[PDB]
Amino acid sequence: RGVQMLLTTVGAFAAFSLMTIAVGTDYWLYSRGVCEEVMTHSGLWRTCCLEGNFKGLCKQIDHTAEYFLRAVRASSIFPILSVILLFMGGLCIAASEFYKTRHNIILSAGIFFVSAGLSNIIGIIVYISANAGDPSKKNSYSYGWSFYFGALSFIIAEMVGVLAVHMFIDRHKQL
Amino acid sequence: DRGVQMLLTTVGAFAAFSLMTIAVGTDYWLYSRGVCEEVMTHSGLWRTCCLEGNFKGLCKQIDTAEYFLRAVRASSIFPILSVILLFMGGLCIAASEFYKTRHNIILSAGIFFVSAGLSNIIGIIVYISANAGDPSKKKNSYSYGWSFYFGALSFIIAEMVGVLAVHMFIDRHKQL
Amino acid sequence: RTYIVTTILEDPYVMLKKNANQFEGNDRYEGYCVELAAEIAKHVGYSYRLEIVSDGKYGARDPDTKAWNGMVGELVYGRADVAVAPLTITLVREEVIDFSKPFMSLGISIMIKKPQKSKPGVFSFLDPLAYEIWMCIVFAYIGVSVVLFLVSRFSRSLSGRIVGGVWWFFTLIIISSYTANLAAFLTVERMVSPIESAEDLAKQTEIAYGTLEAGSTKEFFRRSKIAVFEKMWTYMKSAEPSVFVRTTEEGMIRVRKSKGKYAYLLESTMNEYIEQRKPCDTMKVGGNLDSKGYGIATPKGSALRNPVNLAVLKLNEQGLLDKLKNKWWYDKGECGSGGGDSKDKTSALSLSNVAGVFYILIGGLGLAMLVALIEFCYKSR
Amino acid sequence: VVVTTIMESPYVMYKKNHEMFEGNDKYEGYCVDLASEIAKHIGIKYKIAIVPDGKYGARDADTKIWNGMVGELVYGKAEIAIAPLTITLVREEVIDFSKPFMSLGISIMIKKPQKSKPGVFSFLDPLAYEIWMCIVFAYIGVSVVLFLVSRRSLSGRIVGGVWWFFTLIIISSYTANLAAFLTVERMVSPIESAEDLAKQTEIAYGTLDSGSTKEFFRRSKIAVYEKMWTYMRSAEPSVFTRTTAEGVARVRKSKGKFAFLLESTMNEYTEQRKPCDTMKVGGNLDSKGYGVATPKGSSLRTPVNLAVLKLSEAGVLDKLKNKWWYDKGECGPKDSGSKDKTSALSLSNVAGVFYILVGGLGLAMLVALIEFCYK
Amino acid sequence: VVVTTIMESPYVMYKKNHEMFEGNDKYEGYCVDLASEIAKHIGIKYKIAIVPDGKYGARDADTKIWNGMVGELVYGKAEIAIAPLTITLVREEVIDFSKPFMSLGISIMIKKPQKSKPGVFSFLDPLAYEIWMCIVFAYIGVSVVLFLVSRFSPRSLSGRIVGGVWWFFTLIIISSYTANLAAFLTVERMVSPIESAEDLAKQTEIAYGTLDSGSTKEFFRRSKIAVYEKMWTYMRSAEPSVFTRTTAEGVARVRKSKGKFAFLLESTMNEYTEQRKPCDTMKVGGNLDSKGYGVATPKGSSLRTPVNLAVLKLSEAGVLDKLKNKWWYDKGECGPKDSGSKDKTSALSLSNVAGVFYILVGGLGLAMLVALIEFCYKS
Amino acid sequence: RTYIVTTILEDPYVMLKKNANQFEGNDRYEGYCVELAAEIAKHVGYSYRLEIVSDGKYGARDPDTKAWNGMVGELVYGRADVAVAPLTITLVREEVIDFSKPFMSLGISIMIKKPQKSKPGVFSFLDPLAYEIWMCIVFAYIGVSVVLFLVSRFSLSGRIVGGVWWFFTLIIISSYTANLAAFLTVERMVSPIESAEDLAKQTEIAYGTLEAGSTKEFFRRSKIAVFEKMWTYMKSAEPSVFVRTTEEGMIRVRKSKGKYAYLLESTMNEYIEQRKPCDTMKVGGNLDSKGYGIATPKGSALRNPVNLAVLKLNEQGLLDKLKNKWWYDKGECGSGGGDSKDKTSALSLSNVAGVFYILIGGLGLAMLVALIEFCYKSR
Ligand SMILES: O=c1[nH]c2cc(C(F)(F)F)c(N3CCOCC3)cc2n(CP(=O)(O)O)c1=O
Ligand SMILES: O=c1[nH]c2cc(C(F)(F)F)c(N3CCOCC3)cc2n(CP(=O)(O)O)c1=O
Ligand SMILES: O=c1[nH]c2cc(C(F)(F)F)c(N3CCOCC3)cc2n(CP(=O)(O)O)c1=O
Ligand SMILES: O=c1[nH]c2cc(C(F)(F)F)c(N3CCOCC3)cc2n(CP(=O)(O)O)c1=O
Repeated sequence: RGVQMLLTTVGAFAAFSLMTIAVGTDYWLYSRGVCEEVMTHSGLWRTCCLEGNFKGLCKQIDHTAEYFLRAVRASSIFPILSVILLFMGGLCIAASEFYKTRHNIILSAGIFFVSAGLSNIIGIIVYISANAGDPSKKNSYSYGWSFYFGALSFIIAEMVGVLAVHMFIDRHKQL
Repeated sequence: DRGVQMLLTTVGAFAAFSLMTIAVGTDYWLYSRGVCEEVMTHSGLWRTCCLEGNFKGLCKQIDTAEYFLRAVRASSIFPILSVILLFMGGLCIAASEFYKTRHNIILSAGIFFVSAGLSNIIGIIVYISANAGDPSKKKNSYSYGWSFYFGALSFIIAEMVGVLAVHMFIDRHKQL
Repeated sequence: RTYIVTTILEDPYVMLKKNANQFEGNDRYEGYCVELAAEIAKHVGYSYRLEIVSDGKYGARDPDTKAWNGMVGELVYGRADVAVAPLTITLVREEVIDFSKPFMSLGISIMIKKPQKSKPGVFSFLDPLAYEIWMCIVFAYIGVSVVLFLVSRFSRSLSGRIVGGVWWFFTLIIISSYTANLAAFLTVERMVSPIESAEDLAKQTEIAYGTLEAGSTKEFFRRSKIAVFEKMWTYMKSAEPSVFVRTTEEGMIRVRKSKGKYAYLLESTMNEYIEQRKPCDTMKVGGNLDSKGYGIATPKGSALRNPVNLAVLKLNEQGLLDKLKNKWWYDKGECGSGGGDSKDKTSALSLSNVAGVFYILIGGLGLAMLVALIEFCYKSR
Repeated sequence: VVVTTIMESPYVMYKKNHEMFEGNDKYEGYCVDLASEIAKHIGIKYKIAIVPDGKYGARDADTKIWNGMVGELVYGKAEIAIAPLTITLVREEVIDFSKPFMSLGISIMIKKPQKSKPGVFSFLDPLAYEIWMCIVFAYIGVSVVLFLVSRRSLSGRIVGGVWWFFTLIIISSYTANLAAFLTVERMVSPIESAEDLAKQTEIAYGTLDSGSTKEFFRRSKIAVYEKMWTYMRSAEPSVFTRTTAEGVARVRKSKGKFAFLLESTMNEYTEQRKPCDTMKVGGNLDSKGYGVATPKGSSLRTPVNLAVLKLSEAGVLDKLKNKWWYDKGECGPKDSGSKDKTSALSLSNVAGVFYILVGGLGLAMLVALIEFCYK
Repeated sequence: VVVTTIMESPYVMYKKNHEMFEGNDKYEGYCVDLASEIAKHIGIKYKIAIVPDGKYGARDADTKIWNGMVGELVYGKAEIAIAPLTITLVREEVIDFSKPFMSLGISIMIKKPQKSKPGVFSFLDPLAYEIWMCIVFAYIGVSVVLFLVSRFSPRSLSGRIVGGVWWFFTLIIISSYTANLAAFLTVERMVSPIESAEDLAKQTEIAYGTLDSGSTKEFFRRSKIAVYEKMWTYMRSAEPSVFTRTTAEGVARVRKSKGKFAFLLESTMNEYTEQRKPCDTMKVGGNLDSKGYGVATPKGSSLRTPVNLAVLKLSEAGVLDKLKNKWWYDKGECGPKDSGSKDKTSALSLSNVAGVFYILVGGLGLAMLVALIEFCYKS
Repeated sequence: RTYIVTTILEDPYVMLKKNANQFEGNDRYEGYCVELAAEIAKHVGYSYRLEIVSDGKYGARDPDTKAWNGMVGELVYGRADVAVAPLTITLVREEVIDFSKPFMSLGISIMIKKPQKSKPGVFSFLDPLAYEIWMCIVFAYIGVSVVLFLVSRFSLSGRIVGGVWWFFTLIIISSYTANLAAFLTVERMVSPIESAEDLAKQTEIAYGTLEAGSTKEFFRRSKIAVFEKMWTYMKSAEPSVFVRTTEEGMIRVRKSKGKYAYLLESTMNEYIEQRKPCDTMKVGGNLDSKGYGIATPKGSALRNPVNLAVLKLNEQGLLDKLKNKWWYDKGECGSGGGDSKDKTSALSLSNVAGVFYILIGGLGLAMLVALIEFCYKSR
């Protein structure tokens, strides 16, 4: 009953916090690039060097069908729509837990959660395609658990979505 | 369509007997070219004999996981099993046509029909595996004789009389 | 005064005109060298009357008799000043007379018979599993069908499950075999490469090759010291079949008879002409083995040695030599008018070899719709 | 006797031990070895000299003075020209040339053809488009005949069996083709492989500012070089290169880039240099030659002509070219091809199916929403 | 100067049939050209003797009369003899010998097999052996766990998980099998069941026979190493008459049949038969012994030192290996096509696919027997 | 009277005794050469005293500015009787002194490091793909599962989802099968190095020898076409010989991880095959034919008995027995003293073990969640 409501509410709140720490620091990928195989930590909009003679010197970064994919990778509209969709879903579940008289808002919020998972999977697959589509000529493919808690956000969003669907079924049976 | 189906089943059994006699009486089992020099010879299990050449008239036959297959190919138990099971099925259907009061005989006859299909299909597969194993060389080979076609016709007529006999066995037991 | 030029007609230089004797003689001559001679006569100005060679030969050194023959033999023994007919350059030719410039660059070419691609129809569909086992799986399918029908009607059951499992195992094993075999055919047909250069021809053994005895190619190969050409000559020495041929035409018709494995290694111009011939039965690959050249022939101390040098250099610089080569080697050719007729090289399974499954698919749906109509009209009765 | 020689990369090198000796045996390569060979063939005392002009010799046609090796020969300062020089009509009435010993012509070289890395076309590489929308046609035919027979039976079993067998043959052919493609990894030469195949393509082509190439391209009547000239003139002004170093720096940057249209000498020299990445020759165009020069009134002209002709016919310059052009190389992979590691498939070769599946799921949930809305 | 050689050797031959370059320079081969090469160094007069005796050279105890080339040498009719002499003791106390120009050693002979066409073993050849009943054990485990799950609490999540993991299992096992079978069919590697002389003694499945009488038979009977004692004890129990009378009979017998009747012979004759018209031979390498072929002179003289220095200086110089290589590898056309030919596609015949056909047909047969039995007995 | 013999301290022939000083005199060294000397002294009959050469080098007969070294110089100087030692037969040594017989055949071997690849477990399961590919396949499984669940609970969207999932797993299975087949048939078509023409054809593994010596003289005076090509390839010397002595080259080859090769004598290779740790093997045959010998004076009475005794011992086979026991009994290896690895291709439960492990793990997870379901039924 209300225990699952509390569970999905705290799951959504943890999803928002995990989302903002995902779209916060730029600790996404570790590569042996050049500030020589020097180790730098790369994110989305900025990349700096954690060791070497250029300590403290941080620089900005960027980037028919291939043009569309690289434009999507550079603009990163997929995470923007994902986080906007997640925030709208959170506002909808806040309204649902505030306004008990509304019926279709639970099904709507489940739809927003499933589409948030959809946005997450398309964003992660376009990110791997973008950063592996340039092989050029060892340990260049290293991960700093960023995609690991991205996967955690994905699975918790899927869990709260299926819980919302199940409780829509329950509340329609109770009607 | 009941009496005409009886007629179809007994005609199919008689045709199966005729094809079995033709197969066991076949001399042109396969069109294999060779020496009696490579010239066309009519390979026969009982008498492998030639049609073209200066030696026409006198002729002689062909002969753990490999000994058994060679032994059962040389002994040729497959035609014996085929004719025995076909004769058993034909006698069963003839007795069923003679006396109708028994109903297990036609199910039994279907059993001999499907086991005769079993026997002649395993005979076909063992014969093809036996005569296809010649890796010593022969640019042109295969070109199989009509005996394989007659055996296939016997197999298909046996399976169709078997399914028809089983189906109307279940029927005639149902309205009984 | 007038001047005469000695030319030899083999191909395609001093070919006679279509009207033959209906013309006035000298004015009936079309080809490469005669047009070049007319042009270089127009550049400086002299009579370009055509003469007839005596024996039809090109000329060779005969120190035993100290004699001469061919165009060079006619030119050395007076009554000749310009030899327009192209000829190879040896040491004795430069020793007895002098050449000005080579008007073209050419050499020994290595050739191969052109393969033909003929994708079959439904035959390629049952190709990768022989002939008899398609029959075997057809009666295996009807056998598993009759067993399933009898166990369904005669009786979820345990006996049905084992039959279904062994049928499933059968399907997966035989289709794994078909996939492995088809991958084998595709890979084997794919890693092979056409012959090229001379060293790849040297490692190859079953392809075989040979050249004529009465030619400069055999002398070049015998006197060569290149290790690759040393291997060429050492294999050519151990020749059990009748590899050698006397003339070009017999060797070429013998090649066209076999057309599976041979190489003759003849001069570049003749190979190009055969490439532009209606048989269309060969492909040219690789480059020139040597750096032989042609040239014009003049006697010593003649007044037509420097003007012909400037004339041939003017033709070389202006590109009119390339114009004549294109006109008389590609425009007049009846074969290979569009040289780039097959250059996409799309190496993939197209519709020309996999259409057998589509044909049996259409046939199976045809039989399915006829038996459905038979069932429908049986119901309607 | 004294001979001039210009400093060039295929022909003469400064020795690593510069202090070994100043004079005769101070340089190595093709040109000095050819000079030594012809000196041994004829018999003469020869030295080594370097022209102080730095040019190859071209008539300025305004002050009427000849420079370079031809100018040194004309102005009574040299008699032998072992340095290679192309034969030209203008440089024939002022200097006499020998018979050419090297054949060269205008050639094509292209950048290194690497493996393709597409996003969608990688899935499209096996089979072809025609087979695939024929699969679509077969699928819609199966759907419509199933809907026809719908309105346990023999027909259903037959259609299911033939559909299963059909998709079975499709998966097997697809798997065999893809396995062959991964096993062979055979590279395909680009479109720029012939003169015309270079003509209709969209790849930008570049050349030097002035030289033999520009002189040949000033006048043309072939109606294909006219098309090439119109393509060059209508392109960007970056086509012209002041120095070949800037051109090679441009062509090593992009896959298409500005491809050169030059003679084969630098092509065959750079196919086996220290950066073994480009080793492409394509076809051959035009015809040129390289020969030695001799001023008029000199009796050694005939001797050197016979010497170079004999050396070319019995064969010693081909040996020198093979030893110092192919055998002398930083890498051995150009002469004989090698293999490479197959490595992992990554995702860029299989990224096509992922997008199709996720878009299919998305469109499924949209059409489910539309079905809810309309009902 | 008279020099002699044997004619019944694969080193000399008659040019054409008759009247082909008649004279001293009539025969061609390794031996005559080597003799000419060593004659051109010191400057001796080359000639031909080729006197036959029916034997290569021996010393009977009761006759005490030497025969062959050594018999000609001891009594005296020539001063230089180049012939394939295996230098041993009893010929060494009579006349001297020079440094051998080539190695020797007994090498085993086996006919090279072409391909294998087994039955059930062809089916079981790819993947492995223990994997098959590993899958059948796994299948039994999945079946029993599914039945106990259904009986305990009758799909849900557990059914979905077990179905998915079984689907993953079947896809991965078929992918591995297809990959292995494709790798087998695209290219093949040949290793042969024979590898070494120790493995030859260990296998005890192929018949071995050296010769009726000769150097090989004498070495086998007078051997001392324990593995050769095992080989000799195997030779004692020789039922199918493996005592080959002649070397031609042995190679003719081993050419027809490859499953048994292996031949024992020296490396020279084995390598000569490697390049002969049937073109079907195989050797594993390794020489059991170490002899050589050398020239001999009657006692000691000035020609002894000259021929010894001549043959030695030819041994360090690259000319004897030149002659050996060019002769043996250019009159034999089989070895020109080195390694193998990739133009052998063929197709999957019945013999290597019929095993699963037998399994299917037996499975359906025993299935309908057990079905009829259980329906007749349970009711 | 007494006789003196000389021997050089060498690893395969002479043992430096650990007890040493407590057993002095004739029993100071043990090994092949001194046992040969003892056997031939027992055969001929005399007293032999061991000696050590002053320079400790093999020496040569090069016509330098006098001062000849080695056993040949020590014997031509007159202060020697016999010299049994490992010595290479050459014309400059033969010019003043003769040798008895070649008792051992020497060839040129090629150094190849031992190819050992331990098969991994679960890592080899994920080998013919990428880690992000497996992340994406599990993500797509979760996605298709949740779409199927929502379309089942909402209620042909379910049919089209099933169809696109079938198409997706169709492509995934086909791609994985193709990749695994490609990897396995690439691993199958590898070519091990045999003889010299394979080395000249591969042009990928660096090969070199000592700067001077018999091998360098053979390479400098090479005339075999493939050996001439190899000599011209090594004449570029882009990585050079990169060697100083035998052990330095051995260390370099071992540390090169199979990317470097060395051409040393077959005797040294056979000795280092078992004494060293098992990381190199002998492949192919002898690149040249050469032998050994025992130095004897040209005009002494000890010239014929030494030849007779050494040839008798060679024919008897006790020399072969002694060599075999000394080179196999005291060997720190198991390549020849034990069974080798049989090449049977196929698999041996190496890469498919990890997928079996995840199979059992998935069945375990399924049965535990079914246990959770049954305990939830208990309630
Ligand atoms: O000056 C010479 N010019 C030659 C020109 C050609 C041709 F190609 F036809 F133009 C040929 N053909 C080569 C191919 O087979 C037919 C004859 C031979 C020539 N030869 C004799 P080769 O070069 O000794 O055979 C000369 O001597
Ligand atoms: O006979 C001639 N032979 C030439 C040979 C070469 C080279 F390929 F390097 F060997 C060159 N290079 C062109 C590119 O820049 C470096 C020099 C120029 C030559 N030129 C002058 P062009 O008029 O500029 O061709 C001649 O006249
Ligand atoms: O002097 C001799 N030189 C020999 C040379 C050879 C060989 F070179 F191999 F041809 C052989 N082969 C032995 C194997 O069968 C073929 C002949 C025998 C020789 N024998 C007789 P053995 O006593 O049987 O060695 C001699 O006496
Ligand atoms: O007479 C000679 N006998 C030799 C005997 C041997 C060996 F048997 F191996 F001990 C060797 N080894 C070569 C490999 O490294 C270790 C020394 C060298 C010898 N050398 C000098 P080479 O000219 O370098 O062969 C001679 O001169």
